[PDB]
Amino acid sequence: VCSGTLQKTEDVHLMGFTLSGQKVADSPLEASKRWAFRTGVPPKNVEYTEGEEAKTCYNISVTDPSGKSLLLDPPSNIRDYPKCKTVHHIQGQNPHAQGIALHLWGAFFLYDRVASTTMYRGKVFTEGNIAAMIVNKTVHRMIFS
Amino acid sequence: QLQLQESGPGLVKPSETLSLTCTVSGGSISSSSYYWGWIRQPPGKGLEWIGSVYYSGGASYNPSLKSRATISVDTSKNQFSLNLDSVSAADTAIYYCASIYGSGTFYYYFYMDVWGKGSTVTVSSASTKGPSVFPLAPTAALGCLVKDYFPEPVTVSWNSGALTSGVHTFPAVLQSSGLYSLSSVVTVPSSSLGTQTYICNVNHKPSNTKVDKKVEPK
Ligand SMILES: *[C@@H]1O[C@H](CO)[C@@H](O[C@@H]2O[C@H](CO)[C@@H](O[C@@H]3O[C@H](CO[C@H]4O[C@H](CO)[C@@H](O)[C@H](O)[C@@H]4O)[C@@H](O)[C@H](O[C@H]4O[C@H](CO)[C@@H](O)[C@H](O)[C@@H]4O[C@H]4O[C@H](CO)[C@@H](O)[C@H](O)[C@@H]4O)[C@@H]3O)[C@H](O)[C@H]2NC(C)=O)[C@H](O)[C@H]1NC(C)=O
Ligand SMILES: *[C@@H]1O[C@H](CO)[C@@H](O[C@@H]2O[C@H](CO)[C@@H](O)[C@H](O)[C@H]2NC(C)=O)[C@H](O)[C@H]1NC(C)=O
Ligand SMILES: *[C@@H]1O[C@H](CO)[C@@H](O[C@@H]2O[C@H](CO)[C@@H](O)[C@H](O)[C@H]2NC(C)=O)[C@H](O)[C@H]1NC(C)=O
Repeated sequence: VCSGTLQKTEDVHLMGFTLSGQKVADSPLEASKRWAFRTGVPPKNVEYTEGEEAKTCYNISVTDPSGKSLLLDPPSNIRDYPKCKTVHHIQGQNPHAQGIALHLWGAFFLYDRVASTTMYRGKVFTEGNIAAMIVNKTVHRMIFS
Repeated sequence: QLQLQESGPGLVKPSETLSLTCTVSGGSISSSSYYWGWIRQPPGKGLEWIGSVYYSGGASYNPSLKSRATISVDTSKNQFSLNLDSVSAADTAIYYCASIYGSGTFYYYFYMDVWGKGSTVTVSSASTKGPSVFPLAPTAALGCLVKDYFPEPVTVSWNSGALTSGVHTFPAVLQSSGLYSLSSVVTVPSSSLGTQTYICNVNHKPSNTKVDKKVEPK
């Protein structure tokens, strides 16, 4: 239990690891099967410090047959994911859709320094999860040089 | 089982407007899992998707035809119609109406479940002309000659649909007069020539002509 010591609150970091590193299907067709729309669930957000370089990113726009986009309006703090190898530009349709888009696996829609329960409109993301770990000032400096 | 049936004019003059109506049968047009679209096929070319609509009224079109095509739906009549304004000679095609099935958790995944029969639309200023049927008197071969008709198409049956084996309905050919000419023959055994009777059921929908010509030897 006494193993390890935490000096400053800046040293505790939350690293987001993409599902791409978990060797899951990166194709947008199979990736679109991992999300679904549901009403009656509030969207929650958690900020993290570091993240992985994503292999595939998605900029989706699911719209009503009338043209109404069903994705939520992104708050100001939400921004595109920093590093993506390829960004899939997708435009979908769903007439029966209700509520908001959630992840069926329980993973998070990773945005820049933010993990979200919901996929926001017009913002690049990647599927992933975050992990809590401690790295002191000297160790963190060595990895990033 | 779903069944779509087109109902168009067949011939539209240039610079005019084309209007086709597709009536769905065996199922309601007001379904959550279906989109209703139009696809045209020019002579000797591939398939071109014109547009598609949802039962609520959500329209969607191809960028090239979006300036002209307007597809509307009629829930009370259980049908959906296409209106292609300022029709030109390049729009002469076979217009298919199709049923696009959609299912999805995040967004709908589409595939065109059921298709229609197809409407042969000819864009021409020329007037309609009904056909003239002549017998091709005679294993021996016999047939019918459907000469001088406009526009396409013509459907020739034999013995009210009973005779089907060995029947060859040749594609129409456009004569120098601007009219089409069609020929439909059948090969039957020589023994049945005297006993069995043969009739070809020629039908020309654009002119509303139905001719039942009896083919006899000598
Ligand atoms: C940490 O990392 C792990 C591994 O990377 C990851 O695990 C993954 O978890 C998800 C669930 O969260 C798994 O997804 C499920 O997969 C199974 C198995 O699929 C195989 O088998 C089917 C059928 O034989 C094949 O067709 C298919 O091709 C696969 O070979 C599915 O059975 C699951 O589907 C059911 O549950 C879904 C829940 O959302 C339903 O939406 C779906 O309709 C299915 O329901 C079933 O039962 C219903 C009623 O009983 C019925 O109505 C349905 O028709 C159906 O019969 C689900 O897709 C995924 O496979 C796991 N990955 C691996 C590699 O094992 C963790 O999620 C991850 N953790 C975090 C936090 O990210
Ligand atoms: C992801 O898609 C959104 C919307 O489809 C893009 O946002 C548009 O960006 C352009 C250029 O900045 C603007 O002119 C539009 O008004 C924006 N539209 C909306 C709805 O915000 C966004 O740029 C795309 N991201 C990437 C990386 O391609
Ligand atoms: C970051 O961590 C390293 C390694 O845990 C620290 O270096 C240790 O410092 C202690 C005390 O000076 C020594 O007893 C250990 O032998 C050192 N270990 C290594 C591997 O060098 C370093 O001091 C930490 N930096 C900060 C700012 O806390």
